[PDB]
Amino acid sequence: TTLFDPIKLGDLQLPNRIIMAPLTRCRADEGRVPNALMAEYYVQRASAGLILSEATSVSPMGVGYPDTPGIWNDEQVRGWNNVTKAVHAAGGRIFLQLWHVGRISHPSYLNGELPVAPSAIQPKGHVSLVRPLSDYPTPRALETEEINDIVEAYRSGAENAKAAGFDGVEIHGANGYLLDQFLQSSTNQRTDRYGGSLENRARLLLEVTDAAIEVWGAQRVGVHLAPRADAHDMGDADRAETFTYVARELGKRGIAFICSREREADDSIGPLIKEAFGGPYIVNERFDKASANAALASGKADAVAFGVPFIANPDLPARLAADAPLNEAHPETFYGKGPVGYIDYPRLK
Ligand SMILES: Cc1cc2nc3c(=O)[nH]c(=O)nc-3n(C[C@H](O)[C@H](O)[C@H](O)COP(=O)(O)O)c2cc1C
Ligand SMILES: Cc1c([N+](=O)[O-])cc([N+](=O)[O-])cc1[N+](=O)[O-]
Repeated sequence: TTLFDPIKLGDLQLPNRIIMAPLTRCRADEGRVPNALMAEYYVQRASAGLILSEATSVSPMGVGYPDTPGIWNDEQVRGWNNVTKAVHAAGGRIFLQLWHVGRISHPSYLNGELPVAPSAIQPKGHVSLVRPLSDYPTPRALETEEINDIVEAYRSGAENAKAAGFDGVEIHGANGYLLDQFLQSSTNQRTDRYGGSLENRARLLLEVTDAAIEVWGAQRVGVHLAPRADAHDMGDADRAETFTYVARELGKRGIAFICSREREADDSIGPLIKEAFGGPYIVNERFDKASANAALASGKADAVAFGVPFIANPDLPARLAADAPLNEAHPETFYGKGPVGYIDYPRLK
């Protein structure tokens, strides 16, 4: 098996195993509405076996960055429908990544309200993008009832993604955002049904997954994880146990795939997660053609997602096939505004 062999995820046939990683780019129209510029960008990248969209918030309280899209209202649905129709016409496939940032936010995005979290524990560091440099606030710990409200926002978001014509949804369970905050012991000190045991810590992620399953069928739902707990001030007392429990429970549900941001190192727990899960495993983080092909050949992965190389190379799959040079990425325009550093990276000539 190589990167260029087709794979099925659930009942969706992909033409290759080169996956476009979910990538926040901050190019939405005011009101967090997907636009034609975004449609152009995704169309350019439609040769990907599957596109995982930029993280897309399921509610106004789940945003923490400027100009990132939502999926909670009809205006946003209409904007996304233009994106998915264009991707499909270009021969591509796309899942919407469902997001809630939890504590990783700032009151300026929330009309002065505090970000919400399982527990009132301030994340270290400064809010990205916000200027002047600001610390994160201490978040407000959610009431039990409010957590059910959040599950409903994910359910509605999943319904809205289906109306918008996506091929599936991926649950953002990674990178220190809301679901990951509940999952890990350092950030969750709750004593209701949503904290205080592994079963309880994983509960929110699984309730959101089950809601998505009702809308989509599990074989059109994926989950994103960050098992090294290395972004946004995370930390868990037994991550081998935590993430394999999640993997087992997701596998019981027959979900389409797990995609983990976890570069290869001796402490990679990906193999434990893959085995517990039993379904297609998508590795990610610092992979190149050679190491991706090596992981496929060794059975450590079923597909490989590429982030930065897809930012800079719309025709990444053709470039990989040809062992062609790759465009250099410009991190100064990963975020920010407009077409420069977004739709102006060239295709092979
Ligand atoms: C600019 C940028 C935006 C990203 N946005 C997201 C995101 O919205 N959701 C997510 O799960 N990961 C996001 N990531 C992480 C990437 O999906 C990926 O895990 C990371 O870039 C490592 O893979 P790579 O070495 O192939 O780039 C982002 C990364 C970058 C650089
Ligand atoms: C490293 C990282 C993030 N971070 O700053 O800790 C955040 C991401 N995100 O989803 O916004 C993604 C990241 N990543 O995969 O490299």
